[PDB]
Amino acid sequence: PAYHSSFLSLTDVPTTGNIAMLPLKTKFRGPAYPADESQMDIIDECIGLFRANCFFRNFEIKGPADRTLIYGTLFISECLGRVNGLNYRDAERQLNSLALENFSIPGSGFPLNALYAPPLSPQDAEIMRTYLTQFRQELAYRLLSHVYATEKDHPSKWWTCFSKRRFMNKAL
Amino acid sequence: TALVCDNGSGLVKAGFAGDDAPRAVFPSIVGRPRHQGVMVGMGQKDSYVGDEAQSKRGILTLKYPIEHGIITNWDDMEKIWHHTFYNELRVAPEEHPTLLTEAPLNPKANREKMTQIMFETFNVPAMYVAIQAVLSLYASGRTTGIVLDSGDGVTHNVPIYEGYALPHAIMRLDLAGRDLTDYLMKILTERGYSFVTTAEREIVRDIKEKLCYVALDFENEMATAASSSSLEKSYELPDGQVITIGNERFRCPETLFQPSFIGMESAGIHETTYNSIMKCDIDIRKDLYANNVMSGGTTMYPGIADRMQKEITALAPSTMKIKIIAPPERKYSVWIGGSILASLSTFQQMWITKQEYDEAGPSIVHRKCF
Amino acid sequence: TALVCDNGSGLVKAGFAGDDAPRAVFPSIVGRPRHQGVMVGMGQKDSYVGDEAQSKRGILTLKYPIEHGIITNWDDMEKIWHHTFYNELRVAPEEHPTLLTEAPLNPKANREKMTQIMFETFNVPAMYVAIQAVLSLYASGRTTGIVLDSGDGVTHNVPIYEGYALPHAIMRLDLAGRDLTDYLMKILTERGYSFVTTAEREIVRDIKEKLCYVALDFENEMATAASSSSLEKSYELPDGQVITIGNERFRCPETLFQPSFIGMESAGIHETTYNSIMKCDIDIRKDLYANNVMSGGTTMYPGIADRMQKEITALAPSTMKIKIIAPPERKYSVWIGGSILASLSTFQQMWITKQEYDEAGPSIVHRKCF
Amino acid sequence: TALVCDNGSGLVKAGFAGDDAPRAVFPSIVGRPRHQGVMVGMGQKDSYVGDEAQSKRGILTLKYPIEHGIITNWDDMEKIWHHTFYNELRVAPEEHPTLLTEAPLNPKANREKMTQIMFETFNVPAMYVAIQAVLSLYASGRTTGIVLDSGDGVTHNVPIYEGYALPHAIMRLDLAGRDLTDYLMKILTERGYSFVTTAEREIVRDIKEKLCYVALDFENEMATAASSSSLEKSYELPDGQVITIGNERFRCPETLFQPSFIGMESAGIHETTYNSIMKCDIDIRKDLYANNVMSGGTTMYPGIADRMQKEITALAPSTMKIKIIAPPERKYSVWIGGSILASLSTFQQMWITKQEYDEAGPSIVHRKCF
Ligand SMILES: Nc1ncnc2c1ncn2[C@@H]1O[C@H](COP(=O)(O)OP(=O)(O)O)[C@@H](O)[C@H]1O
Ligand SMILES: Nc1ncnc2c1ncn2[C@@H]1O[C@H](COP(=O)(O)OP(=O)(O)O)[C@@H](O)[C@H]1O
Ligand SMILES: Nc1ncnc2c1ncn2[C@@H]1O[C@H](COP(=O)(O)OP(=O)(O)O)[C@@H](O)[C@H]1O
Ligand SMILES: [Mg+2]
Ligand SMILES: [Mg+2]
Ligand SMILES: [Mg+2]
Repeated sequence: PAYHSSFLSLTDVPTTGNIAMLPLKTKFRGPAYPADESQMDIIDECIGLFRANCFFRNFEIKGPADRTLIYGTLFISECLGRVNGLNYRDAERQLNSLALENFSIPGSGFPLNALYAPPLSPQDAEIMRTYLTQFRQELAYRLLSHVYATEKDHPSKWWTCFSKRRFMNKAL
Repeated sequence: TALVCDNGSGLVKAGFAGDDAPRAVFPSIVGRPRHQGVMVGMGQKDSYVGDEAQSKRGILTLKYPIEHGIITNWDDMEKIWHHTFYNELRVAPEEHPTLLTEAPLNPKANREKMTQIMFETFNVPAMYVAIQAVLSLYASGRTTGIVLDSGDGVTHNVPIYEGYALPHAIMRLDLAGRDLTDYLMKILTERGYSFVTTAEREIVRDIKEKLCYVALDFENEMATAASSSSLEKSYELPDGQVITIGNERFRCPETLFQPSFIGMESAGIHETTYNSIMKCDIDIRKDLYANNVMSGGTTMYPGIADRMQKEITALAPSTMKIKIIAPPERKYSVWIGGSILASLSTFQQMWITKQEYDEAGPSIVHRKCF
Repeated sequence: TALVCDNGSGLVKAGFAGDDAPRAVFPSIVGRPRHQGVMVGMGQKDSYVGDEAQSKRGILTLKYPIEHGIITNWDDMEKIWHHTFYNELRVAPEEHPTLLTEAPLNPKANREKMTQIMFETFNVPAMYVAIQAVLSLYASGRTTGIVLDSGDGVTHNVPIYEGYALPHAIMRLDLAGRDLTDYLMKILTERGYSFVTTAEREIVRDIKEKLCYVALDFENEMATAASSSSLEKSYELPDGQVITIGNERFRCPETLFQPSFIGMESAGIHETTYNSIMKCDIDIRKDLYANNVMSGGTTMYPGIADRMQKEITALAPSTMKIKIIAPPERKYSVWIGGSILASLSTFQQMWITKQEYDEAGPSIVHRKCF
Repeated sequence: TALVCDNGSGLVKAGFAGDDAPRAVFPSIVGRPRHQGVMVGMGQKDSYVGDEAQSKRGILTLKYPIEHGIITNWDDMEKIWHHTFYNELRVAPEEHPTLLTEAPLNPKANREKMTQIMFETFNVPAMYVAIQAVLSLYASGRTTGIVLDSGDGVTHNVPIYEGYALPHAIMRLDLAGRDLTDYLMKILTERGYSFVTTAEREIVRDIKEKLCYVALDFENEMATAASSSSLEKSYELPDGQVITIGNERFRCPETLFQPSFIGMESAGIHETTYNSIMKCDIDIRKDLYANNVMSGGTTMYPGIADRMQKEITALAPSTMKIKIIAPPERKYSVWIGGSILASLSTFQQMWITKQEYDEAGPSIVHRKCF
């Protein structure tokens, strides 16, 4: 079967709607708790699993950690749509602009509004947005270290080929 | 926190990003004493700025370090910027990324010297220079329109449509509040009054700020002033004597519609706004006539938006609806726009950083800002 | 059901097999911004398609990826096909067979890249490429006739007798509505009005679509307009200024009957139709004359069916009834007849399938779509 | 003898037939005083013309009555023709037939009013209106060529082969000497030099005619000028103060190759020439590429012919010679061609006589001239 988040084995994790606000290694501002710099976190997992997971056409969600891994998986498919033909520097500015621009959260054009819960209060919506903006800025910045690993002025074709591999036939 | 400084020709307006109005608003002025000062030991100093220089205007000589939107004295400009950070905002500039304002069609060296002073002398984290017209459109909360800004030193038109400026249709007129102060100071001589000192310039500016208005039909205001006293109004000088002002009260602002009053050949603000719309592409003109955004203190006269609507209705074809958008916050709509722009989440990757000014030098501002 | 996509030179016309009319109809245009994008955010895009390009056009360079019925830009044609499926029809193309169309006597590579992009980009389950004039004959309720189809980029004549096409008698003429729009720009310049940009070319296309018509006798109409105000009438631009035109209303369409007005050395659409009938075998000509079928937007002029009948009656022998079939829905007859064909049960065996493309490559189209 | 009068958008060029160069060459300007004129006996007059307006330019406002090759002010144009005949040539129009000039793709009301004024106001015996670029090919000593003509108001391409013009392949661009002057006034502001009056437009035109040149490799000249060097050069204004300019010398005419510098959506003069050749019949293209003819003063920048030859060589296929003809007299080649055409012993049937103007009215000119 497909690969699920190792962070589904975590417990008492902070949550919004039914996203898990998992420990995150990042330098962007936002609510996410600093992870250990020495260990894999959900973004090292999400990019490491993405290019296997985007081929499967069946996925059963174990909890809020997988709902977070899925939102990341769908956003990596958006990034690999945005990145094509760019220099590494143009790609960093384009994919940060993509990460920052106004997006639908669950409970609002959201593609998976049946599998994700609406925000639990008018204040839960703001913590869900301020988490998802920080997460997807880090997710964009981290992906670029892989697609521009060997060369710096053109995205690796070994990553651009997943740009049409629409995970579970869903997209943001 | 980011700083926003609207670096005006007649007033400095300054504050933080996300504040709804400037924290500081003061004369863009530096001055030196013109008298012996023989009673030494009462805290005298060699030069003064802003409200202090304005309050002592009789014993001072007053200079503006900006002329027509161009910094003409860079030592006096850094003395004003030091005073914005340390006296008015009361912050360290090396902790605050700073947004700056400029007119379009300025000397390239003005923007470069404004850049190197910020990094070399105020040690700023990051900086940006915005063309002050698009800030007036951010304060107006719209994607489309022709901005008319008329400040102290310059008047300019900028067409924007759906977020895109038309830089060929942009045009500037080197006539605004300073030139109207010079012309009022001239025509009050026709009634036998005299104003020549740099203090008396500020007394005539302080008159212009409150007595003057724009005629809706200039020849009718002239003919009614030639047959009644009802258009005359009166003012008291700081010396205590009283003056009366008549057709001079609208003949001053009429210079914006007839620049030949000061010997200029150039088109009036209605004619230049229309010619800037006509220089734009045929499909956008409809939405420019629907969005003439007024900005800056020379747009604050009573009746000017009604006159501008009358005049642009005469120049445009009769089938279509023209409106002038002239908010109460006209004086600050540039700074308010800078407050909005500096607060946008997508703007935070557009700041020109010290850590890229380092290898590129002062020419970084032309490649990074606009 | 199956999609029918009549991706013509000027309009994309799209919908579902068995529907009464196309439910997606939009300009075959990609637009890209030609100006300084100064405001950050603002909902801006790298390019715009169809009605979004047509409504933003004052800031866009507009270009059609298809000219003379041939795809000149495949990257923008994929952008248009994406807009048909995902934005305009709101379908998964991997769920639906697609009937595509093209004009006869096209390059072989056009059919190949069109089948390749449908199977490899849009992942379609099945597709077919029909000749546009053969589709237009199903929309007539006929199985014999000669179809004169004229779109934006190409005019063609296809004679069919009892379901057999006569491919030696097929005529193509690379003159249709875009050449008439370019000629209307060239002659509007003589009355005082210059239209120059790709955006202004859409204004003069809209003038052509509601002011222009075909004269029954050109030299009498030309003399009637030269001697009276009665043929003259007016149009209002987006800018609210008014255009008046006279003989330009029938001089533009007369280029279909007199191609030398645009410098072409070819027979007009009437004589090209007669030359196609005269290339057919002698027994079939009587039934072709009684069944001249008009199609495409360039046949929508007032008076063109009356003119076409007058002109063919002078070429044919007087001993027989010439009949021109010009339905009011002939604006869409290629699409209408594609929706008939795509709903027939034998046609369900005629599709190129995914499995069959994967085994054979894009050359499969040349040995299955005729 | 016959008069020849090239009605340029920027200069009148006039003389008799068969003379080697124009007798009269002066600005196509009317000037009017813009000041009170208090001094009695100063010799002031209601309006000024040509070099009399140019030598008074400090006290006048200067109007060109031709915009883009179209007369926009007929009262000031007949004042220019009156000055031409009675002051500059010093002859009676009643005794001399007149050859006049007009750009192609031009409002036919211009040609009608122009012929009406010669028969009604000057009572000229006979006249003609030649196409501007067809005269330049007579001066070139040729009967095959594509003529790139660029004056003060209009740039156009006329392809002609064996004495036949291809009017469908004629192309017109409303970008020439004034558009480049106005762009030079725009970019001179980047140094802080301000030019805004109509007299200052003449000073910037007088700079353009000797400081500007065409870069062969524009982006390499932009890189070369960044290292300050002999690329930057000086000019002295009428007031005795001096200006220095660098890349402004070649950004100036680069607008001919990049019309997007002034916000136009059009091909440069190289792509416009190539599009006109590619619109001609396939057999004549080789002889047009070998006979590419330059005329009008806006073709007189140093390096323009060398850059045009480089650009057309990159657009066209490499197998055949591409030759550009740029005579040292190309400033006057239209008037020279008129001096030939009015002199040719086989042209005298082609003049419009007063006797047939009195039968038909001014619409006679459309039957004789094209
Ligand atoms: N109410 C007013 N009526 C007339 N002139 C005004 C008014 N308010 C301000 N001004 C004038 O406009 C200028 C100040 O406006 P401002 O927009 O701040 O100019 P700037 O930004 O260029 O310094 C000064 O010349 C001032 O005298
Ligand atoms: N009422 C009309 N009168 C004249 N021309 C028309 C009319 N309606 C459409 N056209 C022209 O027909 C062309 C579009 O026709 P269409 O059949 O859709 O062409 P295509 O299939 O090749 O894209 C355009 O040139 C358009 O201006
Ligand atoms: N030496 C020159 N170098 C560059 N440009 C020139 C020169 N002499 C004249 N011009 C150009 O020619 C224009 C003058 O008009 P002209 O060539 O006579 O055209 P027209 O016939 O339309 O009046 C000038 O404004 C300038 O653009
Ligand atoms: Mg200001
Ligand atoms: Mg078509
Ligand atoms: Mg000329």
